[PDB]
Amino acid sequence: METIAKHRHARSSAQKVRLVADLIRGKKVSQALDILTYTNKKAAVLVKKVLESAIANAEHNDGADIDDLKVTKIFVDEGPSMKRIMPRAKGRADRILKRTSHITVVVSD
Amino acid sequence: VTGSGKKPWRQKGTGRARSGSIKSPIWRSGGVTFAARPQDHSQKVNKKMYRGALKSILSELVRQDRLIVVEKFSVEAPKTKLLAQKLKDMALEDVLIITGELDENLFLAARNLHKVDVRDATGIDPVSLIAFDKVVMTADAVKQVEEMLA
Amino acid sequence: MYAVFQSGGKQHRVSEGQTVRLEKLDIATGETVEFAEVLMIANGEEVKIGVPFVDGGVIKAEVVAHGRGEKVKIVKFRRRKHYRKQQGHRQWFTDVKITGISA
Amino acid sequence: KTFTAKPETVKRDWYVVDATGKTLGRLATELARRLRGKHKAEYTPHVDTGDYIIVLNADKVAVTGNKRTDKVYYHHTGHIGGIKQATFEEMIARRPERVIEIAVKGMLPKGPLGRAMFRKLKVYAGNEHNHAAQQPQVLDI
Amino acid sequence: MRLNTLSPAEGSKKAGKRLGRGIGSGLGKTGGRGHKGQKSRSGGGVRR
Amino acid sequence: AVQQNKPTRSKRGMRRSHDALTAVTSLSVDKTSGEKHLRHHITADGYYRGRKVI
Amino acid sequence: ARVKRGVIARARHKKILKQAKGYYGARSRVYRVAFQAVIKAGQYAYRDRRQRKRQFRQLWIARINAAARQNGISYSKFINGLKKASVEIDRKILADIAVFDKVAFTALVEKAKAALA
RNA sequence: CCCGGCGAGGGGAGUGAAAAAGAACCUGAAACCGUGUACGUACAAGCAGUGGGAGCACGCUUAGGCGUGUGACUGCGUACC
RNA sequence: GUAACGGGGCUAAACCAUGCACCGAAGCUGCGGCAGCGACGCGUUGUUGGGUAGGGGAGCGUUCUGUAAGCCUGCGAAGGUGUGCUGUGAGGCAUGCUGGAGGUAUCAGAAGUGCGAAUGCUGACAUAAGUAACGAUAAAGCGGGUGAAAAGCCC
Ligand SMILES: [K+]
Ligand SMILES: [K+]
Ligand SMILES: [K+]
Ligand SMILES: [K+]
Ligand SMILES: [K+]
Ligand SMILES: [K+]
Ligand SMILES: [K+]
Ligand SMILES: [K+]
Ligand SMILES: [Mg+2]
Ligand SMILES: [Mg+2]
Ligand SMILES: [Mg+2]
Ligand SMILES: [Mg+2]
Ligand SMILES: [Mg+2]
Ligand SMILES: [Mg+2]
Ligand SMILES: [Mg+2]
Ligand SMILES: [Mg+2]
Ligand SMILES: [Mg+2]
Ligand SMILES: [Mg+2]
Ligand SMILES: [Mg+2]
Ligand SMILES: [Mg+2]
Ligand SMILES: [Mg+2]
Ligand SMILES: [Mg+2]
Ligand SMILES: [Mg+2]
Ligand SMILES: [Mg+2]
Ligand SMILES: [Mg+2]
Ligand SMILES: [Mg+2]
Ligand SMILES: [Mg+2]
Ligand SMILES: [Mg+2]
Ligand SMILES: [Mg+2]
Ligand SMILES: [Mg+2]
Ligand SMILES: [Mg+2]
Ligand SMILES: [Mg+2]
Ligand SMILES: [Mg+2]
Ligand SMILES: [Mg+2]
Ligand SMILES: [Mg+2]
Ligand SMILES: [Mg+2]
Ligand SMILES: [Mg+2]
Ligand SMILES: [Mg+2]
Ligand SMILES: [Mg+2]
Ligand SMILES: [Mg+2]
Ligand SMILES: [Mg+2]
Ligand SMILES: [Mg+2]
Ligand SMILES: [Mg+2]
Ligand SMILES: [Mg+2]
Ligand SMILES: [Mg+2]
Ligand SMILES: [Mg+2]
Ligand SMILES: [Mg+2]
Ligand SMILES: [Mg+2]
Ligand SMILES: [Mg+2]
Repeated sequence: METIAKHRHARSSAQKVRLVADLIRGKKVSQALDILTYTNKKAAVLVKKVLESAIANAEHNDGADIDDLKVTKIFVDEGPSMKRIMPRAKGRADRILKRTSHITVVVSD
Repeated sequence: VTGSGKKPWRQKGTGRARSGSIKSPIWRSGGVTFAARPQDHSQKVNKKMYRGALKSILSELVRQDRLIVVEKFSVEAPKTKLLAQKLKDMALEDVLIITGELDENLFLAARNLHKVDVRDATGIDPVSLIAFDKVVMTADAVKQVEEMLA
Repeated sequence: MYAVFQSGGKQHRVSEGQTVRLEKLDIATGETVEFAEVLMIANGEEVKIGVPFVDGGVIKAEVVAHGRGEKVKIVKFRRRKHYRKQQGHRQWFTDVKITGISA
Repeated sequence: KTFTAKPETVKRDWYVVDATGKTLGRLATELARRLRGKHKAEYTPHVDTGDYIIVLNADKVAVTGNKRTDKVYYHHTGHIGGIKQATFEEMIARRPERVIEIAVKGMLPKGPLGRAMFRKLKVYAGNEHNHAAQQPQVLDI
Repeated sequence: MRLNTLSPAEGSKKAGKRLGRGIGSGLGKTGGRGHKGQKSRSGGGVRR
Repeated sequence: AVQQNKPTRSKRGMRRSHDALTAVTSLSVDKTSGEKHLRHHITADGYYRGRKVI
Repeated sequence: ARVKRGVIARARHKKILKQAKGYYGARSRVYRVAFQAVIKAGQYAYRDRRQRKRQFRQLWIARINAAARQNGISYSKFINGLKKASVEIDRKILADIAVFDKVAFTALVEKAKAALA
């Protein structure tokens, strides 16, 4: 039985979060949690909370045991961009995109 | 279109396509290039072509057995149920009834039957003769129509 | 055993039993057709070469199906000259099954 | 449908040719023909149907006229001013196998398959080869 | 004789030209005006 | 200086072929506490090589 | 009588994009590029229905030449011989026989040589 | 009820005909960005297709072949307005 | 950069003469199909069909009006997305999934009736790129506190 958790509208570009997601795809959850603990990225903190939520979901809702679980699927989709104005020289305005991401983790036995 | 006649940006130097009016039909919110105005769509019909068409229509109704001539057609009271029963007795459903003189009882009885229409002979029109399945004419109506078309 | 015959302005090398797609013949389905002008018959090492046709050589076949082949698109386009034209085409065929080869 | 040779069922034989006294270009055309497989009824443009050919005595290949002294092989190193040249006689002295290899390469198709065809040519300067295991048949060009 | 069985006489209703609706029409692009000059222009042409 | 042609998603991916992160090869295990830690670093509970260092 | 274009425009664009399946990059994704790719594919296909007939005849001739030379005669003499023998077998069939029936091909060569002698 | 910072966000439960109707809410196209699977791709030169074409995978099944995807190799080939 | 045979190579694979073979085009012929025009058997024969500007002819589809208080549709409309079939083309038909309430034959009628370009207009989203930069080079260090977390907050 697959169990999911998501962080929707996470404040990071998908590109940055995908660097971390690729580390744990297919790993046993115990190994995934260790990898994320010693990955020095903001995205490792975000992804670790989603993985921990997916594990808690699997145990509480679906009656799984943590020992059997692997990270079966993980993917990051692009969320809505927040549009902001950045003043540049000579009265010119640039658009800043503050990109967001939707992080999905699927764990299963 | 409501708005200023100000040129949106200078002719040269901005690197944009040249603009003249915010109301240009190229622009969102701009004018319609060939904006409609109210129109009179009515056509001339030559009197003889009108009359010729009616004679063709009436002749075709006779050939198709859609013209039914009666001596009289009337109802006792202005009651829809009476006219509905009368048309049931005659095996009529979708019918134009043309009278020599339009009875008030028959007018009122026919009004709420959408399949039925009651006219005087002077108020015939080409579309109505074609549109209804059957046309019932009183003897007096036929004479007035005869006299009208000749 | 195989034989070579002409049909539909083209030539075909056939054996008994095989189905052959030809240009359309004006012959109803189910009917037999005889190809009288056989160019070659090879049984094994016995090889009869027509000059141009093998004397007494006949191929018999049954008309199995008529039909239209796959659609091909004709595209004509003259760049910068405001000219483009398209057309579809499906070629008629007759499938025949070879029933007998007789030298 | 017309027959096509299949790479994984092609029959390729081994031959050995003696270049001694043979005219370079008239030898090369026959090698090129056989490396391509133009001599086989199963010839297919996109498939290497050709044969393996050992060429012996490449240093004794012949040329007509004054070509031994006057035929020049040019190459550029890719460095500016790096145009280099060698005469036929200089090539025979330094690197005799290259004379036949260069002649044949220019007569083979250009592209991946032509390069694959060239790999079947085994050119030797002298009278001995190491391919007795392939059992090459003598071929008189 | 019904409102959906009446037809105009053959030849009585020719379709109007519609310029500038693509190659196939035969009036695409320049709309029968040719190339450039006063007569190609909107409102273009000389007086009687 | 700027591109004359838009680079493809293919070329973008090729440039990013060297961007992948490397996971920590392995964690070390403290002899006393049994805590996993980064090699040559103290544990979360302040052990290093068996000794309560902090 | 205002007409919105969306439904018909979408169908036309999708028809082109369907014909551009398998093409690289914008050529299978982007209408402007796909449309050019589909027209060019059509132009080539028209050209190559003619070229196909040339390429196959070229292949048949090359194979007949190889098979004829294995039987001791050039293509050009072989064809001349068959014509003098009144043999009307075309090159597609000759090339097929050259591959699949070597003995029958030898019989054709002997017919050709006899007509030349 | 559960994970989380007494968060954001999510998973259950429940409502409802429907919750990929959950309020960033009818439908939900395209560009654009991903995850998965099949095939190709690290000796190879160019409008990227087209004609030819092997191999592989997966379907069907007169068991002859066919279909779908991919496309080694090869002829030709300098976008559109 | 060979660089004044397209290359390899060639003493003919060069040149002159004579001859017979063959290759070679969308030319010609063969086979199948479509259409225009010329005579009418409303038979089949002759012939034609490269095209810019441009002229002529014939159509497809879209929205809206009548036909329609009809017809189709919650036993699933429009729209979306696949697949199959089909016509010379614009196109058409059928049907799986999505969708959840509309649609509309036929024959006529009317047009805001068809987009890739206009440095077109609006919105969305790419690229360069996780690149440049983070705004005075007056400058930080450590201990404790609080906190999920402290280089930046508090002491
Ligand atoms: K305004
Ligand atoms: K009434
Ligand atoms: K004109
Ligand atoms: K190719
Ligand atoms: K539907
Ligand atoms: K209608
Ligand atoms: K534009
Ligand atoms: K970027
Ligand atoms: Mg300022
Ligand atoms: Mg307006
Ligand atoms: Mg008047
Ligand atoms: Mg070439
Ligand atoms: Mg024109
Ligand atoms: Mg112009
Ligand atoms: Mg001019
Ligand atoms: Mg002019
Ligand atoms: Mg003006
Ligand atoms: Mg990088
Ligand atoms: Mg409207
Ligand atoms: Mg796509
Ligand atoms: Mg919540
Ligand atoms: Mg609703
Ligand atoms: Mg929605
Ligand atoms: Mg490989
Ligand atoms: Mg190499
Ligand atoms: Mg390789
Ligand atoms: Mg390259
Ligand atoms: Mg093909
Ligand atoms: Mg090329
Ligand atoms: Mg020089
Ligand atoms: Mg030809
Ligand atoms: Mg011709
Ligand atoms: Mg014909
Ligand atoms: Mg012509
Ligand atoms: Mg023409
Ligand atoms: Mg309507
Ligand atoms: Mg509608
Ligand atoms: Mg559909
Ligand atoms: Mg318009
Ligand atoms: Mg557009
Ligand atoms: Mg245009
Ligand atoms: Mg930008
Ligand atoms: Mg850079
Ligand atoms: Mg830098
Ligand atoms: Mg920097
Ligand atoms: Mg600062
Ligand atoms: Mg501190
Ligand atoms: Mg500071
Ligand atoms: Mg302080």
